[PDB]
Amino acid sequence: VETELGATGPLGYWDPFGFSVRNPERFNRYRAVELKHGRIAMAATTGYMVQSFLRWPGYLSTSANIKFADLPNGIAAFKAIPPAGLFQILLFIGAMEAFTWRYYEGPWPGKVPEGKAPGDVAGDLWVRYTDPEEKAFKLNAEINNGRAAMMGSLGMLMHDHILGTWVPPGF
Amino acid sequence: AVTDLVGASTEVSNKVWDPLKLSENMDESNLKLVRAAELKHCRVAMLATVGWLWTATGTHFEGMLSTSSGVSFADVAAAGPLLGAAKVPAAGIWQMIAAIGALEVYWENKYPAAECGGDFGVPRVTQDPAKFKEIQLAELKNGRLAMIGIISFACAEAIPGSVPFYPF
Amino acid sequence: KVNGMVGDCKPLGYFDPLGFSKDASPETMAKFREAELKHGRVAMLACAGMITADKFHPLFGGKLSSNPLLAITQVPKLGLLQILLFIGFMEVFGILNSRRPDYEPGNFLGTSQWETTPTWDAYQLRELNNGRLAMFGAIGMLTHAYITGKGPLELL
Amino acid sequence: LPELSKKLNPVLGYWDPLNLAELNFWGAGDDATVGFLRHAEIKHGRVAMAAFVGYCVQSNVHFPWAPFNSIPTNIAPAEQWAQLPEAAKWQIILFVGFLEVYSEHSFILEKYGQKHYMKGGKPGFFPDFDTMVHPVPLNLWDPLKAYKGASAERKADGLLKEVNNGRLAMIGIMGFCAEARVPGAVPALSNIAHYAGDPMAPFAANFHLP
Amino acid sequence: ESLSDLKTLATGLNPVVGYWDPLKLGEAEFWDNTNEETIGWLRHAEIKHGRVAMAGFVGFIVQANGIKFPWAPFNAITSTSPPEQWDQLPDAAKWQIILGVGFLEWWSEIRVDGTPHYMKGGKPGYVPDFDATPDQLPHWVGLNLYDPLKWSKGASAEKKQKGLLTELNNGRLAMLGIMGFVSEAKVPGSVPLLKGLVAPYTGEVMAPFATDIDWSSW
Ligand code: CLA
Ligand code: CLA
Ligand code: CLA
Ligand SMILES: CCCCCC(=O)OC\C(C=C=C1C(C)(C)C[C@H](OC(C)=O)C[C@@]1(C)O)=C/C=C/C(C)=C/C=C/C=C(C)/C=C/C=C(\C)C(=O)C[C@@]12O[C@]1(C)C[C@@H](O)CC2(C)C
Ligand SMILES: CCCCCC(=O)OC\C(C=C=C1C(C)(C)C[C@H](OC(C)=O)C[C@@]1(C)O)=C/C=C/C(C)=C/C=C/C=C(C)/C=C/C=C(\C)C(=O)C[C@@]12O[C@]1(C)C[C@@H](O)CC2(C)C
Ligand SMILES: CC(=O)O[C@H]1CC(C)(C)C(=C=C/C(C)=C/C=C/C(C)=C/C=C/C=C(C)/C=C/C=C(\C)C(=O)C[C@@]23O[C@]2(C)C[C@@H](O)CC3(C)C)[C@](C)(O)C1
Ligand code: KC2
Ligand code: KC2
Repeated sequence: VETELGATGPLGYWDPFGFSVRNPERFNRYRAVELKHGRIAMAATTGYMVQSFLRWPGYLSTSANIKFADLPNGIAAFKAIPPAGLFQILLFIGAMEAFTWRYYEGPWPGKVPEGKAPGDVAGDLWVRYTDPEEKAFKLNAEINNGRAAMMGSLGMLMHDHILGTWVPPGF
Repeated sequence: AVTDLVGASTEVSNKVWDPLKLSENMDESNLKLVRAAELKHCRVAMLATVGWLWTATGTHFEGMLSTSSGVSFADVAAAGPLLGAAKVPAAGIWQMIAAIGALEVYWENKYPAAECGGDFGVPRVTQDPAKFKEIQLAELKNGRLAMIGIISFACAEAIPGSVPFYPF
Repeated sequence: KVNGMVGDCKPLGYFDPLGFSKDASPETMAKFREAELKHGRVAMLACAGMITADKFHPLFGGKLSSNPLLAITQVPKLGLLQILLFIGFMEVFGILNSRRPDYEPGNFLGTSQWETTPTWDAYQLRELNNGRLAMFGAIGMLTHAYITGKGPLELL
Repeated sequence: LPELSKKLNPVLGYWDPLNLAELNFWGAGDDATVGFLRHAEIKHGRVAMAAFVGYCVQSNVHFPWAPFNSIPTNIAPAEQWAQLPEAAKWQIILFVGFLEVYSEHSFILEKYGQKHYMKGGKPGFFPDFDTMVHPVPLNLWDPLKAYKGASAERKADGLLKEVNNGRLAMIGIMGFCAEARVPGAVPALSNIAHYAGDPMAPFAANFHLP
Repeated sequence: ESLSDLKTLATGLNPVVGYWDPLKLGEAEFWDNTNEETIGWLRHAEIKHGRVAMAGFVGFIVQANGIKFPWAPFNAITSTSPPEQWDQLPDAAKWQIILGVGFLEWWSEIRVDGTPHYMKGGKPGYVPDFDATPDQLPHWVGLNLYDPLKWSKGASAEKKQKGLLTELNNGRLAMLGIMGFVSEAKVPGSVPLLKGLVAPYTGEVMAPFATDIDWSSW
């Protein structure tokens, strides 16, 4: 599994604990888990940075008298969302993952959907890169940006739970 | 060769709409050129409609657009979508035009409009050319509606009473 | 270069929609090229003239900057007649060039006798593109001077 | 519906003033147009037959338990709905909402051999309930497993009798419900009920839609 | 086709009249086309005017009788002279009426199911079927504009042409009637037997929204 995607940077194939050398047949599940984590992390990092200088106009509920511009930046912004809005967000995520972008087949654990690639959701109406060098570069860029976004989103979460902002002190 | 294109719309019964016969005697390397001009107008009009809606709803950025001479993003947004176009400093307009022109020069030297009829080689969301022709027709119809809409917005903001169903 | 004529720039190629040059005699092409080149030269002169006369007008003193007012506030009738006489002399020479049996259209230098390279075509294209730009600029400058009453280096 | 309404009624039968049998109904088809109408024929019958019988018990006696009790009985039961708590109104609708969602599941309907009604299945056929995430003792139709041993002649007679008693009760309850507000509507009754609030407004006594 | 124009009219009022046009709009060419295209256009124009006139006459009778939609925005205006009811309508209501009519006739011009246009050989005054081509409309709507409940559907062609002649005659009479009512609203004394009815009215009937130009100087 040393020649697969993600083993491109200065470290080559970097598996210290050896998850995929102990179980080489478990690489596809780990790749799907990493790809979902990376995509959620890119969305989270972009939301963290963009909510600081961009805010929607108008109200959020028009019943709890809560504005888009009144939610501060972060965890407290998710606090001030009304319970119906939280229910709708969870319904959107559940419908988005259980049926539309389905990362897992199988009864309980979820292997990989058929003979597709790990993280090969959406389908049909999605850009399919030909020219395998370009496809390999695009996929490796996706994976590496996902990993960097995981670390960044974790750091901003660590900052937000001990401050009022995700910006570290001194910045 | 104008009968091929993509632009045959079912709203005019799936035939070419040229009442003035502007494409009767135009030849290739000009038909592709006018298609590229139409496509660029489509894309700029869609982006313009979205930006106009964002400014009219009020959204704007947070900060100071040019700290030397005042002018915040709230100051630009509060003047309106049309009257808040001269509130931007001239250096910002020239920098925006310079970046857009650099992109224009790069894409024109890479994909000439006379040879490539509006195709700059952006990925592509589908194979199966029938579906791709349907998506091309959707892009053309959306861009034409946006072409009408942005000029409608500019007319309704400048001349009141025109465009009766204009929000804001 | 198509049909023996320079032009055909990068941003848009052989620019003939509406079919003005489809199935047309070379005499019509010579007339069209003469019209385009003479328009371009007159418009380059016009644009440079309004730009210079907005801020640098020492020939008569205080002489305004709104370009339609410039031709009427002074420039006595003898001066306008002398300008018209000069232009008529050059147009008579243009007609005499057009009657010659070596008539490259916008050519008073008669460059068919000398050897030419593609650099000559490039310089001809430079003249043509600058001419077209000054065509649009001169129409715009006159329109601004009518609408507002200020010159090109004014209004800013 | 087909021309077999002669079995349900001679003299009349496929009366059909507004044609409604070929309007193509979301582009589905003519058979699917028939299948949707026949289900809404008897689903409206089953509600109205239970509601009219439901009326004749509510107006005299109430269940002695607690929550839907001790409210006045000498009033319109349409008004007695408005006296219910908000949680009672939501739970009543959502309980029916489960029954609607459960009965329309085509994978449940194909367990017993039938199909969704306008894809070719029978118009009215509630599932025998034995596929839920957790088991229950009693199902909905024939709970005691009593009358499913009857022959098809009693089912065919019962299905036609369900329709004919359905049409009779839809006139029965709605004409009765039109007597509560706008009094004097039915000059045969004209001696029951009051209250001018909308019966077609379950939450009017609690909140407002805007 | 200046011959079928006479065959239509031999059944119009017997041979008592026939091809009657004093200024002869037939045998014309119009906007760079053939006589057949002009004939089809004129027939469609007559049919559309007749349909609009019968609908307007019925609407005038209903509105001046007093029958009015209770609902909400139509309860606000309290007049009688149908024209004044249109004048005191909101601008958005009039614009939505105009644009809905415009959409309906935009669909009427579109021929994606029936092969000929009404100028290229199709039947004049033929609104195309909505559900005939279900993949070439923006979103599905049932209840087609002509015959929403398919009441005619299967009928004899003789009944169809008889209904077309009846529609044409009734349309012409309704054109005369609604112009009589409008001229009653504008010119008193005109159109006898109707003087005791209708209200005096000003504001250039053949103009929506704003007013105050009129044919005051006749
Ligand atoms: C930038 C504007 C622009 C341009 C360059 C084109 C170009 C084209 N269109 Mg097109 N179109 C546009 C806008 C434009 N369109 C808009 C806004 C609509 C919606 C109404 C359409 C709807 C449309 C249809 C339905 C069809 C085309 C088709 C075509 C192609 C062939 C027709 C042709 O050569 O004549 C156009 C060439 C021009 C040079 C036009 C330039 C614009 C003129 C000179 C100015 C008009 C001013 C205007 C009347 C003022 C009011 C407009 C506005 C303010 C409301 C061609 C590539 C046909 C096609 O591709 O079929 C294969 C076809 O069937 N177009
Ligand atoms: C440095 C800046 C720069 C440069 C070099 C280019 C270069 C180009 N653009 Mg472009 N563009 C830019 C900025 C730039 N753009 C910006 C900021 C916008 C707005 C978002 C656009 C919007 C735009 C569109 C919509 C189109 C181009 C097109 C083109 C190509 C041909 C241009 C042409 O023939 O001249 C321009 C020639 C003219 C005759 C001018 C048009 C005159 C129209 C009729 C009136 C419009 C008003 C006028 C432009 C504004 C002047 C001020 C006004 C008060 C009078 C070329 C590749 C065209 C193209 O690729 O088609 C093949 C095309 O369709 N551009
Ligand atoms: C009236 C001035 C004029 C004249 C006579 C010509 C003549 C010519 N040009 Mg040319 N051109 C002009 C202005 C002119 N151009 C301008 C201003 C530009 C810049 C946009 C160009 C850009 C240009 C290119 C890029 C190319 C040509 C080419 C040609 C040649 C072949 C095309 C043809 O048959 O055109 C005949 C032209 C006419 C008969 C003139 C028509 C005048 C109409 C009636 C004007 C209508 C109004 C107009 C659309 C907008 C003006 C109003 C505006 C200010 C608001 C021909 C010699 C081609 C060439 O050299 O091939 C080798 C070529 O590739 N031209
Ligand atoms: C229609 C919905 C489409 C959704 C998908 C989408 O939109 O994707 C768009 C997309 C590409 C794409 C496309 C496809 C996806 C291929 C297909 C699409 O076409 C379709 C529909 O098929 C279009 C196309 C071509 O565009 C790519 C999006 C990529 C995205 C959004 C990538 C975020 C990285 C963030 C990082 C690396 C953060 C690092 C954070 C780091 C490194 C930190 O440490 C943070 C830091 O804070 C810390 C902790 C402390 C601070 O002091 C300092 C900083 C601030 C540094
Ligand atoms: C019957 C209902 C009619 C409703 C009206 C209507 O229709 O409004 C129309 C209207 C305005 C209007 C009106 C009138 C038309 C004038 C009519 C009314 O006047 C009266 C009285 O009648 C008033 C008004 C205001 O209503 C305006 C319409 C505006 C419109 C139609 C705007 C489209 C944006 C598309 C975008 C931005 C696409 C982005 C797409 C993007 C950015 C991408 O694909 C990115 C991409 O990475 C992807 C994801 C994959 C990559 O591989 C490829 C790339 C890189 C490209
Ligand atoms: C003062 C007074 O009067 O006291 C009155 C008050 C009041 C309330 C009037 C009374 C009552 C009771 C009444 C009248 C109860 C009536 C209830 C009723 C009649 C409720 C209809 C629901 C209709 C629905 C859900 C339609 C869906 C329709 C849909 C979803 C569609 O249109 C879809 C569509 O697919 C079709 C079907 C055809 C397709 O080709 C095309 C399209 C996509 C368009 C009383 C008791 O008499 C007393
Ligand atoms: C409150 C609700 C309600 C009322 C008031 C009501 C009244 C009558 C009357 C009296 C007029 C008759 C005569 C009658 C007759 C039949 N009913 Mg009713 N019925 C109600 C509800 C249901 C449900 C939910 C189902 C059902 C059925 C059948 C079958 C066929 C069974 C069989 O063929 O297996 C027959 C013959 C089942 C079904 O049709 O499935 C095929 C089914 O699931 N019924 N039903
Ligand atoms: C304001 C609306 C309006 C009115 C008041 C009105 C009155 C009458 C009268 C009574 C005076 C008759 C007797 C009559 C008869 C027919 N009408 Mg009219 N009609 C109106 C609207 C339409 C539309 C929209 C269409 C239409 C048609 C037909 C056809 C052809 C059927 C066929 O050929 O199958 C026949 C026979 C269709 C059409 O002409 O198709 C070629 C069609 O599209 N009608 N119509």
